[PDB]
Amino acid sequence: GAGGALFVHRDTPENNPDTPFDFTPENYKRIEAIVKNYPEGHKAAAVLPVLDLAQRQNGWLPISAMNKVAEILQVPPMRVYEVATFYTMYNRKPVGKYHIQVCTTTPCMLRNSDSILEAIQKKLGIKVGETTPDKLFTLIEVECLGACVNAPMVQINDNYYEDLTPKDIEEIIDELKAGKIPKPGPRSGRFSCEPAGGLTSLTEPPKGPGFGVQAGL
Amino acid sequence: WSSTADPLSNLVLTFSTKEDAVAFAEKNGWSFDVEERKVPKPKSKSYGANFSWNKRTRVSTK
Amino acid sequence: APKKTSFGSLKDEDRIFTNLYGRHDWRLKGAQSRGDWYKTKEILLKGPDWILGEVKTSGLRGRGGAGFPTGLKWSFMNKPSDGRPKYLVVNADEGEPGTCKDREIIRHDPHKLVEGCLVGGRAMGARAAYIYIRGEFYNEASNLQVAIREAYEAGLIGKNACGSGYDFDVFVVRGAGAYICGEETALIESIEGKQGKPRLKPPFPADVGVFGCPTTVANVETVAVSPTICRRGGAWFASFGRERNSGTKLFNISGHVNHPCTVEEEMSVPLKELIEKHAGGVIGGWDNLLAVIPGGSSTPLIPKSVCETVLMDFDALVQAQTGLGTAAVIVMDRSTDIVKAIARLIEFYKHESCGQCTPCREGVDWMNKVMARFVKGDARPAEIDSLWEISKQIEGHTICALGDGAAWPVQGLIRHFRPELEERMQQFALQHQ
Ligand SMILES: NC(=O)C1=CN([C@@H]2O[C@H](COP(=O)(O)OP(=O)(O)OC[C@H]3O[C@@H](n4cnc5c(N)ncnc54)[C@H](O)[C@@H]3O)[C@@H](O)[C@H]2O)C=CC1
Ligand SMILES: Cc1cc2nc3c(=O)[nH]c(=O)nc-3n(C[C@H](O)[C@H](O)[C@H](O)COP(=O)(O)O)c2cc1C
Ligand code: SF4
Ligand code: FES
Repeated sequence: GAGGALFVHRDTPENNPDTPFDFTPENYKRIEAIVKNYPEGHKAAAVLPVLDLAQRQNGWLPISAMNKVAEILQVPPMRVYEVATFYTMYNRKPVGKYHIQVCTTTPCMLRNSDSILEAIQKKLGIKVGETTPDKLFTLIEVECLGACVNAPMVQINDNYYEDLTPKDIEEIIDELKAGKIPKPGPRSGRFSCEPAGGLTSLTEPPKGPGFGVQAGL
Repeated sequence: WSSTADPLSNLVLTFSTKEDAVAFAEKNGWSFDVEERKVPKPKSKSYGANFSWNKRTRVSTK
Repeated sequence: APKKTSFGSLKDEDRIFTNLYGRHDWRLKGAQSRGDWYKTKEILLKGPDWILGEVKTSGLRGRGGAGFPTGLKWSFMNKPSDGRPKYLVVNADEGEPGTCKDREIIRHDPHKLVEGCLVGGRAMGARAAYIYIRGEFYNEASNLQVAIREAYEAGLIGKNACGSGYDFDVFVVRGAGAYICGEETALIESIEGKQGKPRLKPPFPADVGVFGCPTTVANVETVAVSPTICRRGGAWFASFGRERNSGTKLFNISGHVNHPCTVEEEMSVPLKELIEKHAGGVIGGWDNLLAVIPGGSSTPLIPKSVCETVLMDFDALVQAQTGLGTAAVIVMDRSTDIVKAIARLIEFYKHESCGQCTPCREGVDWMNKVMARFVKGDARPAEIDSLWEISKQIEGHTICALGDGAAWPVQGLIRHFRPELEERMQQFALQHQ
């Protein structure tokens, strides 16, 4: 439906050009490595990875971070604003310690993803746009995560938790807020995109290097 | 309101060519000034120039 | 008995992605155990023309979803150099709902993709390869980087790749959550630090591409099969499938099936056989089948009456008015609100439009509103024909093919389930006076 996030920036005491932001020296070395991956006349190509690195170091992207990236890469700030607003993995607002994203697309939706959404909502007490008052959990709806075979699937802090049932996501939230790291992947004894039972293919051992190499080679 | 005293303040004529207008003005006894027609010169447009490898024509945004 | 007429059962020895389920080490050692990176030097020293000829005679068609003949496309970039460098861009965005094949290829045997990048670059005379992986695939991209590091240390790529005397680099670039960035020109724009907005053609990427240099955008599945095709030859690959539908394919079966999975099968396998063999059959029996989307959200849905004999290739599915696309099967049983699923797909396309061109930017949102009203039933039956005309206007008038992928699902829904929409509007009218 509606987006809910505005694409106009208004200065705030918590988000203004004079908000403190700066890369760490290690991040500066990483930026150098990122920039050295492109032809010498095209350094604007590094806008996306450097912006992502700024987000990874800071957690989100204040306007000061965008201005810093624009200054580092000698790119006009409007281009960095364009990139930051176009791509949905960029957080122009603070988020929780764990960003819970649940796919609501048709393949995921067919296999009861509403159960996962309601389980998360009931366990955390927040809706699909809000944040936990502890400021450690955030819940949103995403499109398709490319893991349709395992459904419903939830991605948290760049990790995939698949083959979910309400109990599975509930215990995932419990052990995440308990300071533990839940095992990413499915939770049905499947651990891949294989059939749930039988292994209907690739049962014979794979063969060696020169199995069917043609002649004259 | 806006008042006028000259009767020709609204008169505008239309002609196919400059020569016809000149002939009309001359036969009616009016002195005239002629301005030669201005045409936009043809331009060389290239959509691929937007993404040039070494030129300054490359565009930062679309 | 030449010219096979019944396909759909190939055994493990004829499969390319032998580590599809990640049961063997993906570290270089497993790839070498499985025959990966074998005799790559001899293939590289055969020249680009030989590789292009093998790819042409193999009849391989683009696995991205368009089915463009790969040999001609890769030979488009076979011109003498004019000073600008040449690049190969491997597409790994994988934004189509229902598709998971590229994820498994990248995570479970990335050395196949690396060697495909090498052989494709040699064939296309490309200086380096850029792999644009989906930003959400962080672990997959990290595994790809580990494989790339192993290849660099082993001398398989970089300066003097193998012993061919050929210099080639591979770079991995991550996106940030944009489905439109899977389109080749939008992907190129995203690599160059701009918004993921497609550019018009002509020019084609073979003439003015990434950084304004000649480049070719190819799906990761298309790239990852070229080394084995070179090793086993064009003919071995061209034997499978029908004529002009050669080779094998990865299939994703999701939705209302007992055991959703991803398998490798010969191309022209019938849909029913694939569903009841690899996916364990439709949930509740084959008689509980309502509709199947054969190739992802952009392909029109077909009713159960067509899934009894239809084959899984480009030509047969085109004759069925539904297309093959990415071979992502979404199964919907008789308990499925068929209007709700199509409305959700249209909402996805409304959230994924880049906004550049008028028909997509406005008409996809218009269709989304109309379909949201259709789900409840507020509309009148004339609005069905109105929606058909709106989809017709959008299709073929947009910069890229996302307008097509938005218009086609509603066209299929109106084609095959018009009585459902009509009766839903009737029920709403009789309920709300
Ligand atoms: N893999 C995935 O997850 C997704 C796949 N798709 C599929 O993408 C399909 C449409 O893709 P398009 O690229 O827009 O179709 P297209 O036919 O315009 O292009 C297909 C390939 O053929 C090349 N090509 C076509 N005509 C050419 C020419 N005259 N000269 C040189 N090269 C030429 C193009 O450069 C391109 O690489 C859709 O049918 C969809 O199924 C869509 C979304 C996601
Ligand atoms: C909106 C849109 C999204 C696309 N997303 C992808 C994608 O994620 N992965 C992919 O391989 N192709 C995608 N494509 C199709 C690309 O054009 C395709 O990758 C490219 O033509 C490569 O050609 P090939 O199929 O011969 O490899 C997309 C096309 C469109 C219109
Ligand atoms: S069709 Fe949609 S996604 Fe494609 S260029 Fe036009 S507005 Fe952008
Ligand atoms: S529909 Fe959920 S990952 Fe694609």
